[PDB]
Amino acid sequence: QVQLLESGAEVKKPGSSVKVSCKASGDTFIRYSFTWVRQAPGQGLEWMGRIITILDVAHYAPHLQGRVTITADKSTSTVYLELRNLRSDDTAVYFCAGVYEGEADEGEYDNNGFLKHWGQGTLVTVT
Amino acid sequence: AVGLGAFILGFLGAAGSTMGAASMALTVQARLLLSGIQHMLQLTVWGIKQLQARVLAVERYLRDQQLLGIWGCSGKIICCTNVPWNDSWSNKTINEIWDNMTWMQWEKEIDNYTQHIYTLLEVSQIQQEKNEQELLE
Amino acid sequence: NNNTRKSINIRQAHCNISKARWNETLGQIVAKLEEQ
Amino acid sequence: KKVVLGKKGDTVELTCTASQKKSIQFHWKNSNQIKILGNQGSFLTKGPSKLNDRADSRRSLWDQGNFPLIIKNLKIEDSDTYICEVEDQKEEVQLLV
Amino acid sequence: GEQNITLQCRIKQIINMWQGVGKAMYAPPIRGQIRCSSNITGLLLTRDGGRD
Amino acid sequence: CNTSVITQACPKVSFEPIPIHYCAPAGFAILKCNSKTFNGSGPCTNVSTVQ
Amino acid sequence: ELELTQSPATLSVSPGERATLSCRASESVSSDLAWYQQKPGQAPRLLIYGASTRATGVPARFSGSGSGAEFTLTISSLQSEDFAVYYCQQYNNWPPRYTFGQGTRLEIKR
Ligand SMILES: *[C@@H]1O[C@H](CO)[C@@H](O[C@@H]2O[C@H](CO)[C@@H](O[C@@H]3O[C@H](CO)[C@@H](O)[C@H](O[C@H]4O[C@H](CO)[C@@H](O)[C@H](O)[C@@H]4O[C@H]4O[C@H](CO)[C@@H](O)[C@H](O)[C@@H]4O)[C@@H]3O)[C@H](O)[C@H]2NC(C)=O)[C@H](O)[C@H]1NC(C)=O
Ligand SMILES: *[C@@H]1O[C@H](CO)[C@@H](O[C@@H]2O[C@H](CO)[C@@H](O[C@@H]3O[C@H](CO)[C@@H](O)[C@H](O)[C@@H]3O)[C@H](O)[C@H]2NC(C)=O)[C@H](O)[C@H]1NC(C)=O
Ligand SMILES: CCCCCCCCCCCCO[C@@H]1O[C@H](CO)[C@@H](O[C@H]2O[C@H](CO)[C@@H](O)[C@H](O)[C@H]2O)[C@H](O)[C@H]1O
Ligand SMILES: *[C@@H]1O[C@H](CO)[C@@H](O[C@@H]2O[C@H](CO)[C@@H](O)[C@H](O)[C@H]2NC(C)=O)[C@H](O)[C@H]1NC(C)=O
Ligand SMILES: *[C@@H]1O[C@H](CO)[C@@H](O[C@@H]2O[C@H](CO)[C@@H](O)[C@H](O)[C@H]2NC(C)=O)[C@H](O)[C@H]1NC(C)=O
Ligand SMILES: *[C@@H]1O[C@H](CO)[C@@H](O[C@@H]2O[C@H](CO)[C@@H](O)[C@H](O)[C@H]2NC(C)=O)[C@H](O)[C@H]1NC(C)=O
Ligand SMILES: *[C@@H]1O[C@H](CO)[C@@H](O[C@@H]2O[C@H](CO)[C@@H](O)[C@H](O)[C@H]2NC(C)=O)[C@H](O)[C@H]1NC(C)=O
Ligand SMILES: *[C@@H]1O[C@H](CO)[C@@H](O)[C@H](O)[C@H]1NC(C)=O
Ligand SMILES: *[C@@H]1O[C@H](CO)[C@@H](O)[C@H](O)[C@H]1NC(C)=O
Ligand SMILES: *[C@@H]1O[C@H](CO)[C@@H](O)[C@H](O)[C@H]1NC(C)=O
Ligand SMILES: *[C@@H]1O[C@H](CO)[C@@H](O)[C@H](O)[C@H]1NC(C)=O
Repeated sequence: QVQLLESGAEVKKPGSSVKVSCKASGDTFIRYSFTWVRQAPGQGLEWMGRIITILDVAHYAPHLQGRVTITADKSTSTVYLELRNLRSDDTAVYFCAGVYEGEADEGEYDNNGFLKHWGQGTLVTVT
Repeated sequence: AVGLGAFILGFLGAAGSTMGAASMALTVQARLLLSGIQHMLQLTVWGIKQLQARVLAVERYLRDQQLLGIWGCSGKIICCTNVPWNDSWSNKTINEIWDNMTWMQWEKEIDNYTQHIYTLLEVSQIQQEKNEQELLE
Repeated sequence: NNNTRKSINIRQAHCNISKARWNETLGQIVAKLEEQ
Repeated sequence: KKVVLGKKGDTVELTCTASQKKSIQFHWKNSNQIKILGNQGSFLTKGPSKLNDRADSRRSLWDQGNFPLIIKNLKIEDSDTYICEVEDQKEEVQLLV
Repeated sequence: GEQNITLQCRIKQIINMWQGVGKAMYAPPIRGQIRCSSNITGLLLTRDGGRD
Repeated sequence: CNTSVITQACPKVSFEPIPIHYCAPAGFAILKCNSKTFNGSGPCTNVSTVQ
Repeated sequence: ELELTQSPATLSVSPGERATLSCRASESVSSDLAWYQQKPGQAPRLLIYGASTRATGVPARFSGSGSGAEFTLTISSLQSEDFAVYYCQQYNNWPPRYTFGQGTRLEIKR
């Protein structure tokens, strides 16, 4: 039942990091798992990683493990992505997506990767 | 025998018998002994466990029989020493102890003194050895 | 084996306890607690 | 008694400690011997107390030999003597609000 | 006359561990039938005492 | 007080208990209290020895 | 990571025809794939949950099934509304290392 609102666009010199975030609203933050997707121009929906909000853990695609951090602020219902050591290869529209975990608050978490809720896309480029 | 007490090194008697009764029973059994008058893996496993228990008890027995020589009691089940009882260790008489108490109760009665007594026994043996070698000259 | 899923169930089960035995059991427990 | 004073609306951490750091059972009781908090195995339990919806404990510190009781949103009615029972020893702290 | 006391049960995936402080997640439930038949042999009770 | 996290597979397995017997090693023995009213801390007057 | 290969992109299917889309995994999937619809400027909406469950709001027209490493998607009575690129995603990965394929775009023959 969650709407995901992306933040503003960014342009960074290579080697810098970019902080991208999404505000989740309309339901309990803790009941949704979130992922990040990198829509590089000409590419498919590259998966970057996923964050679990009860057990505050995250997993990342192997090539980004030394580059990407996914975190969240439980008090502002906000999902955050920080990607470091930017390259022109990282030009992409970045976005959040997520799923509803049934009664996750009570320990009934499903652990789904089937994304239903998607943001509009944040464009990040380099200069 | 050796199964008295329901265990190896329970040789002197049944647990629960008085000290006196156990001694008398031991003598009778000794006279009788000298007068002389279904296959599964677990059998292997437990056969080994049983042998280990028996071998260990024998090794401990033999070791202690030699260690006791330090007090002049090697090779013995029942020894006799020249160290006085000292009264304070226990105020009971010979008959009171031997007739009414069992061995565990007795050890509880005097376990605040056994390290002291062991020391006295060693000292007596040292003096006895010294005296004998002085006489042999 | 007759469960569904709920979202916006499978995680639903039940346990049956003999009523007669449970109440008799408590009566005996109570008798001992009463003595104490 | 150790005396700790808080104020209405604040949060106070009262503590019990041990020389042994891990796997220690402890309980917190009030002066009328009503259980508030306790450790069963690795789990936090609560007693039949007026503080059940305010009392808590930092579970991560239990293996450090530190067994705190935290009372959130203090009221004047919470002023009391709080009793620690840790292992064999007892400790008393007075809470004023 | 029902003669059956019934308990409502849930299967959880995120649980507190009994072997130490911490939480753990287990994979979701089996889709077929789960059956358990147990003997209640004892109870663990605590008392509610106090000056009042 | 940071967190240590392990991520690993969850295969499903069959899980049902087997009664386990504890046994004394050589040199040791286990005493068993055979009283039917033993309360957990008193003396036991009917004691047997088992491995 | 496990690669997902689809049929060639730009499948010219006339509106009203039944489109056939597919996905091959490098490794078996226990009915753990998903299909998504992407249009330029739009979110890549979930269409099929697992190998065959229709996602919320998905019409009867859009459906599919499969097993192992071989999955099939079809669109009945293809509409002008359906001309998008359909992506294949795989979830039987733990620790997560989820993957997507490149997807196949439908086209109107001219
Ligand atoms: C107290 O003691 C009693 C007995 O002394 C214990 O009771 C036993 O509890 C176990 C737990 O389930 C139960 O075992 C099942 O018996 C069924 C009889 O055929 C089996 O079919 C079943 O195996 C399936 O389920 C397992 C679940 O983990 C799977 O691991 C296993 O591979 C099998 O799974 C297949 O079949 C299922 C069917 O729905 C399907 O969904 C799966 O996908 C898969 O296809 C178990 O063996 C015993 O039978 C119980 N004993 C009795 C007499 O009932 C009791 O648990 C003890 N109490 C406690 C608390 O431990
Ligand atoms: C209290 O709960 C118990 C469950 O533990 C109920 O017992 C079960 O009652 C059902 C009633 O139909 C029995 O079903 C029967 O199963 C046999 C199996 O072959 C079938 O042939 C019969 O036609 C029927 O389906 C079920 O077996 C029985 N469970 C057991 C273990 O016997 C009990 O009835 C409940 N009590 C009341 C008052 O309802
Ligand atoms: C691991 C298994 C090892 C084998 C264990 C065997 C134990 C069997 C014990 C049998 C005891 C027989 O019975 C007892 O023996 C001792 C042996 O000194 C006798 O004792 C006699 O010798 C000792 C020492 O010389 C004197 O201190 C004692 O005054 C004298 O009477 C007892 O008068 C007799 O009653
Ligand atoms: C557990 O007990 C409940 C009742 O308390 C059983 O449900 C009943 O089963 C009978 C059998 O025909 C039905 O007629 C009743 O209508 C059922 N009751 C309800 C409320 O639905 C239940 O089946 C028992 N569990 C098992 C495993 O048998
Ligand atoms: C749980 O299931 C067992 C059987 O698996 C039930 O025991 C049977 O109950 C019926 C009721 O008439 C008896 O006829 C059977 O002989 C019982 N079986 C055995 C092996 O004793 C048991 O009652 C069930 N529990 C509950 C609460 O209903
Ligand atoms: C002490 O406990 C033992 C163990 O239960 C009792 O002896 C058992 O008595 C039953 C009676 O039929 C026999 O079948 C067992 O074989 C006996 N066991 C053993 C190991 O001998 C014994 O009677 C109890 N003694 C007292 C005084 O209560
Ligand atoms: C188990 O029973 C024994 C008695 O057989 C209890 O021990 C007695 O406790 C009272 C309490 O004041 C003492 O006065 C007695 O001297 C005790 N008797 C002995 C022989 O020690 C024992 O407390 C009971 N244990 C439990 C767990 O209830
Ligand atoms: C136990 O007491 C009875 C009482 O007559 C006695 O016959 C029996 O031999 C005693 N057992 C032991 C080990 O002394
Ligand atoms: C043992 O006897 C000596 C003899 O003088 C005495 O001094 C000592 O105090 C006695 N032991 C005890 C425990 O009384
Ligand atoms: C030791 O026994 C004698 C015997 O009359 C007694 O008077 C004395 O008080 C006893 N000693 C103790 C400490 O009981
Ligand atoms: C419950 O106790 C009875 C008593 O004989 C036993 O037969 C039965 O198998 C027990 N049930 C379980 C689950 O162990």
